[PDB]
Amino acid sequence: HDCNTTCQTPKGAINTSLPFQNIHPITIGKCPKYVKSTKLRLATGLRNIPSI
Amino acid sequence: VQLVQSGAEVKKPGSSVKVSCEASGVTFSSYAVSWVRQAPGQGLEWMGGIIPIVGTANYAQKFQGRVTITADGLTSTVYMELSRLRSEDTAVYFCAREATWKGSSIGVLGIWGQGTMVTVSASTKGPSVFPLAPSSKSTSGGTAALGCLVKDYFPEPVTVSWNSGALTSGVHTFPAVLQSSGLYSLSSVVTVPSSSLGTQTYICNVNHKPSNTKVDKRVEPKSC
Amino acid sequence: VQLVQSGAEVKKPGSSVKVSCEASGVTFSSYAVSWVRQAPGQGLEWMGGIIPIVGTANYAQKFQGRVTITADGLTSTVYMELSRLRSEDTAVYFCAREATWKGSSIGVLGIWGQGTMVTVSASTKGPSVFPLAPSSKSTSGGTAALGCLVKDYFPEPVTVSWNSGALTSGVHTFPAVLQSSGLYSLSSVVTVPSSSLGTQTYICNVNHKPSNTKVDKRVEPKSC
Amino acid sequence: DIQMTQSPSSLSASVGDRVTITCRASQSISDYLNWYQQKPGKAPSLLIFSASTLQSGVPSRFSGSGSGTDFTLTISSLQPEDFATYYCQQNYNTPRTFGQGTKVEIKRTVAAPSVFIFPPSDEQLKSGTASVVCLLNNFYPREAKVQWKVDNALQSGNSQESVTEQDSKDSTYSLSSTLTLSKADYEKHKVYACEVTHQGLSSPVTKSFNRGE
Amino acid sequence: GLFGAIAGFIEGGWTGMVDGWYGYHHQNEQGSGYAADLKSTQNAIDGITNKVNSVIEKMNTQFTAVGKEFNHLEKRIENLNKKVDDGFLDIWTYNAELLVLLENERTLDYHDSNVKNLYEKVRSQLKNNAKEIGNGCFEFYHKCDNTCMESVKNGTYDYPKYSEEAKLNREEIDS
Amino acid sequence: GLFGAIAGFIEGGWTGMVDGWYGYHHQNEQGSGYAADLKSTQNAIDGITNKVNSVIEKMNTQFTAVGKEFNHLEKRIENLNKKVDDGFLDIWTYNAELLVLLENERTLDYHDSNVKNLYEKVRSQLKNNAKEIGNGCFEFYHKCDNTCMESVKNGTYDYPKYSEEAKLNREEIDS
Amino acid sequence: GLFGAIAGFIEGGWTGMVDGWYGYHHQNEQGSGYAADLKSTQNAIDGITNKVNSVIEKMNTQFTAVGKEFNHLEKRIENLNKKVDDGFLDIWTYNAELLVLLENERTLDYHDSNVKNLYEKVRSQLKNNAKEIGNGCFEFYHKCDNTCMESVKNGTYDYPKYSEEAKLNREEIDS
Amino acid sequence: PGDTLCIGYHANNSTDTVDTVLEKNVTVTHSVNLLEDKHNGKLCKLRGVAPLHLGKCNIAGWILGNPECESLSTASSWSYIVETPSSDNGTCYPGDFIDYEELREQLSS
Ligand SMILES: *[C@@H]1O[C@H](CO)[C@@H](O[C@@H]2O[C@H](CO)[C@@H](O[C@@H]3O[C@H](CO)[C@@H](O)[C@H](O)[C@@H]3O)[C@H](O)[C@H]2NC(C)=O)[C@H](O)[C@H]1NC(C)=O
Ligand SMILES: *[C@@H]1O[C@H](CO)[C@@H](O[C@@H]2O[C@H](CO)[C@@H](O[C@@H]3O[C@H](CO)[C@@H](O)[C@H](O)[C@@H]3O)[C@H](O)[C@H]2NC(C)=O)[C@H](O)[C@H]1NC(C)=O
Ligand SMILES: *[C@@H]1O[C@H](CO)[C@@H](O[C@@H]2O[C@H](CO)[C@@H](O[C@@H]3O[C@H](CO)[C@@H](O)[C@H](O)[C@@H]3O)[C@H](O)[C@H]2NC(C)=O)[C@H](O)[C@H]1NC(C)=O
Ligand SMILES: *[C@@H]1O[C@H](CO)[C@@H](O[C@@H]2O[C@H](CO)[C@@H](O)[C@H](O)[C@H]2NC(C)=O)[C@H](O)[C@H]1NC(C)=O
Ligand SMILES: *[C@@H]1O[C@H](CO)[C@@H](O[C@@H]2O[C@H](CO)[C@@H](O)[C@H](O)[C@H]2NC(C)=O)[C@H](O)[C@H]1NC(C)=O
Ligand SMILES: *[C@@H]1O[C@H](CO)[C@@H](O[C@@H]2O[C@H](CO)[C@@H](O)[C@H](O)[C@H]2NC(C)=O)[C@H](O)[C@H]1NC(C)=O
Repeated sequence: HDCNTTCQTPKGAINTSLPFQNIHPITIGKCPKYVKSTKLRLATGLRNIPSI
Repeated sequence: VQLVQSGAEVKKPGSSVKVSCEASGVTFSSYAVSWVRQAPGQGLEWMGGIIPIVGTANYAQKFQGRVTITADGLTSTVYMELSRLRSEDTAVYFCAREATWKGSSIGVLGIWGQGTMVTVSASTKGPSVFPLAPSSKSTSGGTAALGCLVKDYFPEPVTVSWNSGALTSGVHTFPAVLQSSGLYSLSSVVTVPSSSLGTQTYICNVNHKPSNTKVDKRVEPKSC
Repeated sequence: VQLVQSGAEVKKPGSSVKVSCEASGVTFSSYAVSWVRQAPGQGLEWMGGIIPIVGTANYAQKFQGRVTITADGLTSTVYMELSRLRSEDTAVYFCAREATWKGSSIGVLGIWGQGTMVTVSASTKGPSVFPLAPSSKSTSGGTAALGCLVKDYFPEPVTVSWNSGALTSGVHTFPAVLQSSGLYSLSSVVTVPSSSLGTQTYICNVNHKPSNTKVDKRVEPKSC
Repeated sequence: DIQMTQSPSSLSASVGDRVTITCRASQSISDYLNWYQQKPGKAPSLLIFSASTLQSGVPSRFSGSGSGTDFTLTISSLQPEDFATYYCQQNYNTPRTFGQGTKVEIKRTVAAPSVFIFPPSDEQLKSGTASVVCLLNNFYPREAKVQWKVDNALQSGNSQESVTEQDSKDSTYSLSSTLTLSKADYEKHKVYACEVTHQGLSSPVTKSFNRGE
Repeated sequence: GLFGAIAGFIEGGWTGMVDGWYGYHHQNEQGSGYAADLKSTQNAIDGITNKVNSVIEKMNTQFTAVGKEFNHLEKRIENLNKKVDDGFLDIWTYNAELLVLLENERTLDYHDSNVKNLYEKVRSQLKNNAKEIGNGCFEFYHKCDNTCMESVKNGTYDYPKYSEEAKLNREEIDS
Repeated sequence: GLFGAIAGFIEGGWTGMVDGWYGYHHQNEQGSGYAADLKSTQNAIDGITNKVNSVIEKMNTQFTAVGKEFNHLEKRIENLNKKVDDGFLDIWTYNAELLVLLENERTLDYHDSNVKNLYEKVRSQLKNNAKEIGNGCFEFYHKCDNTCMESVKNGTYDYPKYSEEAKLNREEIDS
Repeated sequence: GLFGAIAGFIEGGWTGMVDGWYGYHHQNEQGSGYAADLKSTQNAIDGITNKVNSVIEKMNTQFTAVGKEFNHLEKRIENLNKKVDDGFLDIWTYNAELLVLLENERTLDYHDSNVKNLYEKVRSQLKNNAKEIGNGCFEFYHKCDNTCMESVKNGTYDYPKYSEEAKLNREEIDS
Repeated sequence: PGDTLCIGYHANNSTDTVDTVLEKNVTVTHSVNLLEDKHNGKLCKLRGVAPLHLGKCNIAGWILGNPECESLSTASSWSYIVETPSSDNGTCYPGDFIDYEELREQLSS
């Protein structure tokens, strides 16, 4: 298609806004590390305990 | 680290402007970044800031609902977008990473960008340059003063040079004023020796890019 | 995750039986796993559980010294072994991982296996299928009821079908009973229209695998 | 909201003397205060944070002090590089607020202003307006009073002023006052005078011209 | 958790406290309301930003190497290439998952510690002049106006100033 | 250790307490004995199982690649293969040893925290009605029957109910 | 920090205390001075040595493999070699930096815990016989000579021995 | 009763969940994702320059000039080479391409 991006993969094009990606091991360009994980979320706040 | 901002921009009132601010050799960062504007001749004014670890952006009340400070995921680039510009929005806009040698420092702007000049204007009026003749009344102490008067121009800036840049000693370019009519006017004056009114001719090279007006006015020593 | 248990087994009294329970796509896990049996028609009964991080197994008192719940190292497969079986041990046995969406949850069985039927028997007595003739006294509202009587069989199950599976509407297979003599007996009855006693012949296909007794008894409308 | 008020708004000092700039907040802000320096045309740079801690890369002569409401940026010895407006900012709450700014300037000997008056140009009188320029050139200190007198009558609400920054070598100011009126009102009066009062002047010095000359 | 305050002796959070991570709720004659503690919140925001930076700043984007192609007589080096690709992937996948899990546990404990430290600072100040009523709340034996409340939230609270008052009310219910 | 309770102000363990990790020993007119604290023990067992799971669940068994064979003219790729095998082995060997050491330290601290938090819950309840006699033990100033003991092990203990009693015995030895 | 003592309720360090990491400063009729606490300092030195050992002992020096050379028809295996070298370097560089950062945070918290545990041991002993005056300092309600001071630094301090004295002085200012 | 001062912490409408080592699916007030899992499903042009799509040809057919690769003659610049899995044209005349794989790696740069 007529789209730009900075990281290309065989199955599409992905954004490089995050340090990890799980879409495809094969990439060309400045790309994040490929991992097999389905979730990588760093906590920054507290445990959320609203009115109980 | 070095913050690099987008270039200067010109926008008409009522539009929207977006400014970028990128860091060097970082790719991914979570430092909070603040934006500060500076109107010509005034002090600093805090517009807002973004704290990536909490995913929110705080803004000054006078800009709330009109400015958005965004960042692309965890990338170091931070964007400031201002909507519905006016003439009072013409200023230099700075981005600043809120870090020190101690690490992230949420309230202090350790490293600043180069600034981004944004001028809002919907009318380009060309100036009129009028001579200031070095009369004998304008001669004192063996030196005679003379200059040119820049009038009827909007917007800034206008650059005045003497002898096509040859005369730089004694050249005094007074800062522009805002008259009641809503335009700008400044006077550029130089001091020259009295025994040069006949030999050396003096001109003032005045430029006004927005109106595309280039004028060169000669001073008239001659007589009365 | 899915817990998959070993197949159904038949054992004679006084022997020992071992049941496996494996998880999917895990290889190594430390989740505690409990085993729960269910006698036919009764409620759930907790037998025991193993807590790999402490390397011990807790058991209900009624099974202590007779059941061992083991796991091979840190593998997800958990084995339950019961010794000295009796007829009262005939039940469906379930394994359950003690985990929820919150992680390991030591006391609640979040994910269950498919169950493992274990039948303990040392005698296979063949049933006798006796007709239930649709008399006029068994005719009411334009429909006549008729069936067959399964008698003298041990152990379960016996499957009764009508018209070699053709007749399924109105077929009522009553659950087996335990008589004072120690055997089982059930009655399978169907309701048929009154204007079919002469045209359509009705049979009951009764199966008893343990004794290898297959019998087909015809009902006799005829007369008195 | 917290308001920060610097004082003085501008000061003059020599090279090597101690410089003392103050900064006051509306409410107590503990030591959550920072200091900045901004050279002309250049982005501001951080000097002090936490009201005492010194940012890496700026010299030891800059020092911070104060806790509570009043704060002090102390320059033990003044050097030519340290010539820029200095701002104080609080980071105690949001929105963050700066001070109005304090400019630091080279101190020099008193200089009398050279007063030059300029009649409006002939090309100007063909348009319908009238501008008369009074030049105050190479004077110190900055404080000056310019009064426009037409036919020996004081003029009010018809003039504006423009001051030039302290020149790098002579360290003097330059002021230009422009008296703007219409051509119709220009031809009803004859005497046009500009009165200049300064420290170096024992008496106000007036330069005057007539309409025909 | 590890410090017993969050989801511990302070059972739940304050949805009505929107301007900070930790802080106080007050109630006196002048008024009531939630107020964020600036010092603890400000420092914690710096710490978490440093923690996130220390994980992602060194994870700079790189140029992925070319996917190699091998012929039928190159199976050994093809398998070696496959071993190399699989070896790196397993290490990064396992480490990144494990590191985030360990970091997240410390982040929650870090918030727990800051609440507990904040509670101790108030408790260390008030001493006999207030009664510990559980759930992280203090009931004063004396009247504490708005000015008095900020002194507790400052490390300045004057125990002798209210001691004579608080002593009488304390022994009144004590008798 | 990191929280000062285990091998700290509670010097040793209870061999006679076989049904739990943490808990209490009581003594009154009705009787005595050790009793496990269910809530702390139950949660801790879940946590350690999660901790062990988070280390081993992603360590799935894999098929080891074929040991390559090289000829006399293939020393460079033979050494590259050796470099690859040695490189992976060093990383896994070093990381696994280091990770277990770090995890084990946190496991002991986790148990230490849970004991300290359990001790604080009891101390926060009893207040003046009991005397802290060290080694994690409380001596009541009032009679505490079996019913009273469970209230302390529940978070329900009624301070005013025994306050009038305990106050008199406290001031009796205080005078 | 994580335990609130160092740079917390004990604001600063003691430059004049040169013979240990943690300890006490005393002042009485006999004299004054700083004295190191042997038990806490001795154990902490062992722990940090173990911590440094557990990081570096397994980092034995090794023989670096030969830098390979490839011709113009060997770009694929040249790139594979480059991928192998870059892959190992990134992992060790990222892990070593991250590990030191995480370890350093625990080292500071470890020192913080030891100070807090040391402070609690003294506080648990003195009880009503001394007044907590902040900054980790205790003011006695009785005279505590040099012999008495070491008993506090030992876990032996006899509360009843000075109780009758300290009780009178306490209630004297209390009245 | 008396005036009260409490100590507490923040809560919000966040359904964000993170996993820890001792607990799973913990709801937190704030979090940052690190994993990208979305693609546009299209082959785009990296850094402005469009890719070189070989059509029904493999690299051999393109570099040799197979008549089915006719449109591939204005090749001047590309970010990367796209080959389809079903590309079967290549060397129409039967034979062996010598060092074909090293040529492909050579052309990757
Ligand atoms: C993908 O990004 C490229 C690169 O920016 C886009 O090409 C650019 O498109 C813009 C708008 O159509 C144009 O930019 C102009 O470039 C000339 C010099 O090339 C410059 O003198 C102008 O001032 C202006 O910047 C131009 O077509 C082209 N520019 C460049 C430098 O490549 C392309 O359009 C993007 N495609 C998509 C689908 O977003
Ligand atoms: C969950 O809570 C968040 C807050 O953290 C909600 O986002 C908030 O949405 C409200 C409107 O729904 C925003 O209020 C607006 O505030 C501005 C000034 O800030 C004011 O000018 C507007 O008139 C309006 O009152 C609020 O700013 C915004 N806050 C943030 C941090 O985004 C969100 O809507 C909630 N989600 C739900 C209820 O599903
Ligand atoms: C470019 O590629 C196309 C396919 O994408 C080629 O078409 C294929 O051409 C061959 C040569 O004739 C066909 O092989 C023959 O097929 C017939 C019928 O199946 C069979 O009887 C013969 O024994 C022989 O196998 C093939 O079927 C045909 N289609 C395909 C493969 O789908 C085309 O020739 C190529 N052009 C070149 C290389 O210049
Ligand atoms: C830790 O401190 C060092 C030294 O003060 C910082 O490194 C300096 O960084 C500044 C720019 O930020 C340079 O001008 C200096 O030349 C650097 N000095 C040295 C010795 O490297 C370092 O940036 C600080 N760390 C952080 C995370 O800010
Ligand atoms: C954390 O919660 C998620 C979502 O509730 C769990 O993922 C679900 O798992 C169940 C089966 O256990 C599936 O039926 C759902 O479709 C899943 N949903 C999603 C969004 O993935 C996850 O299993 C929980 N984590 C743990 C460790 O139990
Ligand atoms: C890459 O990022 C862009 C934005 O930087 C994504 O496009 C946005 O996606 C949002 C999703 O909420 C939509 O509203 C719009 O389609 C886009 N908005 C804006 C402002 O750009 C794009 O989907 C991302 N591509 C990925 C992840 O593959």
